[PDB]
Amino acid sequence: YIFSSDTGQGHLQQKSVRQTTLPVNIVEEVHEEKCYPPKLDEIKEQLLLKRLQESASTANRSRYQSRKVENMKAMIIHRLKEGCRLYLASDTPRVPSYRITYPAPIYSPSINIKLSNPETAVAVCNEFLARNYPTVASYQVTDEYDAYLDMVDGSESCLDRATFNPSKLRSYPKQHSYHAPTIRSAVPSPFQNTLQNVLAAATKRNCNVTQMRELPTMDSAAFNVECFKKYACNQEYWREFASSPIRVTTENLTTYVTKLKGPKAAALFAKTHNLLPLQEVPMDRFTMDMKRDVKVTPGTKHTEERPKVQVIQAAEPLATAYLCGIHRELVRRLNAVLLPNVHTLFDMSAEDFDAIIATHFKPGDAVLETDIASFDKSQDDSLALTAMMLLEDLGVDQPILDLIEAAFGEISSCHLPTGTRFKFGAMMKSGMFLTLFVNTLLNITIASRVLEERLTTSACAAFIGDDNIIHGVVSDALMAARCATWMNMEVKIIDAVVSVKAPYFCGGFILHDTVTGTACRVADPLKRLFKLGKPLAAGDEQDEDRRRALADEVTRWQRTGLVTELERAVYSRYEVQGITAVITSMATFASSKENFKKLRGPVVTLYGGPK
Amino acid sequence: YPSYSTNWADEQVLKAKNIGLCSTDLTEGRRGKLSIMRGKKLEPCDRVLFSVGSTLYPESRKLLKSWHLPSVFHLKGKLSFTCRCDTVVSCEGYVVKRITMSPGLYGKTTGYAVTHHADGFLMCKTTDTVDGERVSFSVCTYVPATICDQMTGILATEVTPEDAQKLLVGLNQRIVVNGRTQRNTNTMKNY
Amino acid sequence: DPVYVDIDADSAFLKALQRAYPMFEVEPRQVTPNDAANARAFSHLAIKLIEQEIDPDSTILDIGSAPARRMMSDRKYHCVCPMRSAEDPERLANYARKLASAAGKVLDRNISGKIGDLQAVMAVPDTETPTFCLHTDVSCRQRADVAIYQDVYAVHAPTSLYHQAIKGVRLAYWVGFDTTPFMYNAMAGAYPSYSTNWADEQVLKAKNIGLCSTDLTEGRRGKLSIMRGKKLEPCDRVLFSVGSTLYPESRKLLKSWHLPSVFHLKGKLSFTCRCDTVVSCEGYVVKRITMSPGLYGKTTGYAVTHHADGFLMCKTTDTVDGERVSFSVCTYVPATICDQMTGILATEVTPEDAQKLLVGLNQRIVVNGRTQRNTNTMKNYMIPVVAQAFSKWAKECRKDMEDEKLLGVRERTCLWAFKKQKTHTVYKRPDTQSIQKVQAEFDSFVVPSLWSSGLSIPLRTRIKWLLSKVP
Amino acid sequence: GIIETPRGAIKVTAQPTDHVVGEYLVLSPQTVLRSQKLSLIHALAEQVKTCTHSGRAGRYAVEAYDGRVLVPSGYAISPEDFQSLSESATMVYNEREFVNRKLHHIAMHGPALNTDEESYELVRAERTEHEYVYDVDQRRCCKKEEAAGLVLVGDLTNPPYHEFAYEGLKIRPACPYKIAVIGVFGVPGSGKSAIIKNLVTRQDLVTSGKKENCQEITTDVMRQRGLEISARTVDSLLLNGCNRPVDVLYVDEAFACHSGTLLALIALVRPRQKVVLCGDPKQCGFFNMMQMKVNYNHNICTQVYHKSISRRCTLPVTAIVSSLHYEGKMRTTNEYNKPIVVDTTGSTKPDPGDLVLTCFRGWVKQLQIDYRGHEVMTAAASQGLTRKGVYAVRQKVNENPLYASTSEHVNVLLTRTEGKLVWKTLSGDPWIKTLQNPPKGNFKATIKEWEVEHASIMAGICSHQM
Ligand SMILES: Nc1nc2c(ncn2[C@@H]2O[C@H](COP(=O)(O)OP(=O)(O)OP(=O)(O)O)[C@@H](O)[C@H]2O)c(=O)[nH]1
Ligand SMILES: Nc1ncnc2c1ncn2[C@@H]1O[C@H](COP(=O)(O)OP(=O)(O)OP(=O)(O)O)[C@@H](O)[C@H]1O
Ligand SMILES: [Zn+2]
Repeated sequence: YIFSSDTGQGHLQQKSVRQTTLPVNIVEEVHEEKCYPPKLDEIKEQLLLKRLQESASTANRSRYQSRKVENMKAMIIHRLKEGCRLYLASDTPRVPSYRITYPAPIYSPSINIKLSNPETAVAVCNEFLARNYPTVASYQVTDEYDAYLDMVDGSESCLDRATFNPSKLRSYPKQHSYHAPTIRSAVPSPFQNTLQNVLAAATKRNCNVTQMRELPTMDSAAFNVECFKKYACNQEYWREFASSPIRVTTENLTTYVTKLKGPKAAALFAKTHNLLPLQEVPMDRFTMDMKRDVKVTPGTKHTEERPKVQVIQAAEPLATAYLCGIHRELVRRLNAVLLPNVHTLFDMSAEDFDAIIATHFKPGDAVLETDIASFDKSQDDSLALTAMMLLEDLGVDQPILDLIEAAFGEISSCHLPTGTRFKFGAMMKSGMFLTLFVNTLLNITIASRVLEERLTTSACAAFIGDDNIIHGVVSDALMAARCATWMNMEVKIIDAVVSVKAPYFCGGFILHDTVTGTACRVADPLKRLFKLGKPLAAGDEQDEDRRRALADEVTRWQRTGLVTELERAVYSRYEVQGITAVITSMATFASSKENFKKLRGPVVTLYGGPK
Repeated sequence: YPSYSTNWADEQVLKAKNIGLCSTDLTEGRRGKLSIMRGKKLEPCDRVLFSVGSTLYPESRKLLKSWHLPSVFHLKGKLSFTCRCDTVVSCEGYVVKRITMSPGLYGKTTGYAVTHHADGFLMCKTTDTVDGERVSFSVCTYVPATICDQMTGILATEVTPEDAQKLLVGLNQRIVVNGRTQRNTNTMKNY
Repeated sequence: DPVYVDIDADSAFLKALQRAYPMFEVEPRQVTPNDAANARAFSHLAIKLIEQEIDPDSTILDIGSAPARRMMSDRKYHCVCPMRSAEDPERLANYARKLASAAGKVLDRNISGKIGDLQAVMAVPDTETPTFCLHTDVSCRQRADVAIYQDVYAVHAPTSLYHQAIKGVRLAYWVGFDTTPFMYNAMAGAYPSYSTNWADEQVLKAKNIGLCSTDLTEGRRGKLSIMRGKKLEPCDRVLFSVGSTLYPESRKLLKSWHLPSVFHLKGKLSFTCRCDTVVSCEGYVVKRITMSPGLYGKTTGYAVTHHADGFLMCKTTDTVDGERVSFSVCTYVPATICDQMTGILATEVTPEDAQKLLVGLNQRIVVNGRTQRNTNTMKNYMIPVVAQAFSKWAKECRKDMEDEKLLGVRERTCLWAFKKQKTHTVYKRPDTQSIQKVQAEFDSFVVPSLWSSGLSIPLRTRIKWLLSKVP
Repeated sequence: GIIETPRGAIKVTAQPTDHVVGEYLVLSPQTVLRSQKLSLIHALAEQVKTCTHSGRAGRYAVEAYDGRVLVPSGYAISPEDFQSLSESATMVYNEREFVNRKLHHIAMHGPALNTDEESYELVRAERTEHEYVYDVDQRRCCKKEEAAGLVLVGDLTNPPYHEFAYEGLKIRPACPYKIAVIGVFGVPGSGKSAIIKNLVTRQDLVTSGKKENCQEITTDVMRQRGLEISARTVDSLLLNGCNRPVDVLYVDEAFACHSGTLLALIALVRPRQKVVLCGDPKQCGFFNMMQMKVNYNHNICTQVYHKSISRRCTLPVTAIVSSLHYEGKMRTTNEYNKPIVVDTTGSTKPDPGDLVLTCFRGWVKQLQIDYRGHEVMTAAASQGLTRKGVYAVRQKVNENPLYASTSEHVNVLLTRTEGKLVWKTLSGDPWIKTLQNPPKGNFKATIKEWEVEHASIMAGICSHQM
């Protein structure tokens, strides 16, 4: 997710495109990446398969999958191209674009410090938890009978416009096997797929009705786009972009499918026999998915109240494959119209982010961080109109806009195992292929309107998802009065000062180095610490990608000139002392395969076995 | 004429199966049928049947073709006249013709007639069964201009008849671009 | 001061009209759904421009004109009206009827003079009248100083101009189509902006051209004819079709109006002439000719045409009456399309790829609130032939880049002969000129003949009865 | 242009020849913000902003909406009066084109299908039985000028009340009138009505309140005592021109109206004697059509008497109202007890006192769909009369910002006079605070205590100075 996940896969790429070998900033030109067209070959597969049988040590098998997957990719292109005959177009001359590059970052040396006995590391971590979090360290006294306790008490829900069968509401637990954790953090296990959990998750009541597409709604949207184009964008690209539309093209589909992996291509291939046309695919029908992981934050709140259940609304598989070739062009056009001091995390890597903010943040500087998650976007219909107006200005072809618009109105969801039907009104968060883009556009628009001209005169601004940071801005009564037109809790704002109250961004800390004198971003150690106290399901063999992720994260923590700063940042955020010992404990855990085995224990089986 | 709900057909193909004006009946089909005289010829005759709405009108080809006058022609007899013919109004099959006549005989004639097409005009060969026997003849119809314009890009290669049919249905069904007010309206008759 | 034309308010031709006439202001006003509205709007504006630059109180000669058009004008006109056409009687009868109905209701238009002029001519056909006559261009004996031609393709330009200059004419004008396609010896062509198609006599039974007609057939492997043929070359007979009206023309008379820049007229009297083009808009041109007495300067015998839009001429294959043959077709291309095609003609492109890209560049969907409309830049029926021309042009230019020759020498060797390459496409880019070789010295103009009264007694009685009322 | 500030007080000269109505200057909101001299009304400039765009074309096509700020000019006035005067004039100017655009928007595009816009139809320009009708060519309201095209009709098209106020600014006074502005406080209808009813003067005119309030006093004075007092109304008095100045002015229930409107109203008639402004300021005011917040509603008064006796209309339940809305000086005399009433599910049927009189404007439209068979009419904007009966409808018990605690919507719980009170509110509510522990102050002193203020209130209108 964004920077890096627990398995070190992340959402960002790993190729630098914003690096230069000169001590000054240089403007360059954006180019295109050529893609190899797949080709079909059956005679090679037949002979290789027979040659696979006679001798295959290690690389002989790999040639078979590469040949087999390559055949599947060619077949998908041939079938997919025929469906969208009424929307296919050709290549028109492109509009050139330019971008700015920055010099490479400088880092301080790192020294490794670790203990020897792995059991002592567990004792230190347990001592740290008890001293700082007394209630959390005394919760576990028996096994994990959460499923049984949830069945004993009844079902409480707050639904709206839903139907279900009462005869299928039964929640007797099934077999559950896991490994007993060693760290005394009480991280819950993922929930079981039952009808009771589905109703508990859908306990949200956002029933609000306003003017759908009337005159007052249009007036608010018209003002919003005016502020965005006046305080956050330059005027050198609008007229050129309107002349050249964006349409579905063979190159878009060929490039997209080639980027998929093995298993993903096979899954898509299985749904190409009865291929519906593009105009036949419904755009307002979704399916319900439950398989998720619970989210826990440092503190003592999960030992008193049960956490919520996460859900996913999945769209049609063919809908996200026909039109997913226009995401790259939309990103390029958006980056071209933004001001040089306004940045977006799309199409960057970890190193590029460090080089941009290398010489901007210094001690004693005020930074404003604001999130917009706590806001009901379903109350006002103008939030959807504003996004469409921005999309139309960017140069989206007219019939394609109708297909996109159909997914932002009335939608329905269904649960296949139980046949449960749900209906929702205007919704912004979903599982479609424009979710981050629309959220980023709305985040910039909200900030631009509230801050007015204070956004233009700034040193560095970064926007991604629902989080943002703006340099050199404080909190005054003018923004409170402007934002209090409807209510007061639209957004949450926090004031931060470098080297005194470290700013928080995307689950990390922004710190200023001492030896070199440059800014850098590091991860959150407490978030990792609670995560090692999560039970591991039996039969899982993913205990090697996590060790490498921990090893990389530990090295970044032990850089010289950042030990003292990290201590103060954690204390000013969570009011906790003594994290250097925890970091040392993490170092010895991620040193060998056998040292990582001390975080687990004997296997415990519940609700299973007729003995 | 799809715009005015008019269908016309020849006398010899009144027992067809898949044309505008025809009728037939169910049969199982047998082996061999002995006829009375030689056939082996299927050419248009002089008798044509028209159907406007629910009304029937018999017509003859010779009189119909006599009204397609050229630009300039001469009438010679006891007296002589010079004539001209022009087309004033044309709308999807109806025309209004204006003819002026003057006394005298002087000028020159070439013997040509010119028709200007605002919509598409089509004629092709089709295969059908007449009274249980397979034959082939020709059928003509009109096409709206908008459909013809949007099919230019598809006709650059070889297209399968089933593939072309699906595209035409998609185009006709999509021109409506509405349905809150005008439900489902088509610019082309589906038959 | 506003000038009103019979054009639809949403037509795309309005923008082209304004740039051609920047000294006026044009406002559309449609009253009739004529099939050739664009061809008449240009003619209306051309007459207005000419009258603005002509000195007043000077008589004007109008050759082969309908007299009902110059009735409300405040100038002085002398109409030459022979009766050698099949639509003359209608024009004369309409002129008489409108003249009678206008008597007594218009104060100052010389209506009374026109009535008296018409009656005098009908009594004596051979008489000469300031406002009417029944002679020809070489038979009229009325002196003037300005002559105007309008859509005339039935006279010999050098012979007709000489007879006008004898009477003392020092200025002339011509309005009509463009002669350049006929100077390239083409077989068929089209003017898409005015809905005009023209073709040759021998290709009237083609299948995929603008003006043709054919029928279905099964195809037989044998048929004999008494004409061997084996040669398909252009003839002198050409058919024109403007809107829904047919016009037969001849190649010899059409090419005679492609006058050079400077030429001399030599006879009993001598004159020196020039020729200029003042207005050009997508096929229509306006020409101005000045005449002076004497013999000055030198002649070069060259004609120059300036292209503002693309001009194409390619070779196509089609079936004429069931037999496959090949000929040449010419057309015009808008300038905006040509500029955007520069990128892809640097490589080799198949005709299919060119056709698809042209369609995408042409069609756009426009939404106005809730209404939807489809917009096109050029006519769609000319795309397939145009796509073929670009494919051939891109291939011929590449071959010149490998077979590079030495500088300043001609390759001529086993035998002392030089090979001639094949050419299949001629493409003229915008802002490019073309030059042709023509004749500049004219000597013989003697065409004696006898004048015959082209009128009938039944027509004379009808006109006299119609012009019989107390006003 | 320039703005001069003679020794604290602010006066504006109207030298620019731009668009001016009457004696009011028109200028863009951006101009006001970029001037330190006009910092006193910068709050209104922000509010009138967020309503200025330059149109849009395409799928979502709109028209340019421009707003302006109105300020008085030419007269030397106090800085405080400058704030309130600008708010009243500016709001009227912004209100007129808001309706005008709505009618123009319907003409060009298609009316919405699942709405109420079908009441507006397109009508031939000849058949125009409508006395005033809205045209599209010039986007105004006109009587008969041969509107080309096809003319629109509608509900508000019949009376163009929005158009009837644009010309009112021409004769709108700017200079406030100096006079002893005294007022009577407390729940109305005890002595303040009787001041203009039983002891009103000869030359006073009953123009105050709603049209019903204007007529009731006229019928009350004539039937009880007489004195031939006529009846005009606030809307007619403010819009139409004035006549012979009133000797002494007895306007009642003027605290519902905006302060700036009152300032021009007093100066437009120039009263000879004193001016009293009755009607209580503890009620719902003139609200706002466009919801725009009002910040410059200052108060003018000379006296302090409040009529603490609290009539004979309250009850032990509203002892909290005597501690929630009032600080506690509103001790009552009433002997009305009637333990808490929620009308259960099958309580008293439609009867006198059970009259359906809602107090929630956002719920008025929803009243007619659920409760239609019991009673009709609304008294939310007509409160304070001797109706002696109220009943406000309810739909939900969650997220109700329209009526909440200190809001004036709930405050109509105590019935507008002495009378009968009911509410159908659901039997069983999440909270029970307002019906469990009312304050235990002095419930009732004496009936003799009532007959004191009726003389002393008049003593502050007559014997204090005259
Ligand atoms: N090739 C050719 N074109 C002509 C000729 N005469 C007219 N045209 C063109 O045809 C166009 C339309 O003809 P009209 O304007 O309708 O002719 P008209 O004077 O109104 O009378 P009619 O010829 O009877 O229709 C004109 O604008 C001319 O450009 C001709 O003799 N030969
Ligand atoms: N030698 C001439 N001098 C003056 N006017 C002429 C002459 N010849 C023809 N005209 C006039 O010009 C017009 C053209 O006459 P023309 O004989 O060409 O008719 P046509 O048979 O239809 O051939 P076309 O279509 O080429 O004009 C007629 O109206 C005629 O009166
Ligand atoms: Zn003459």
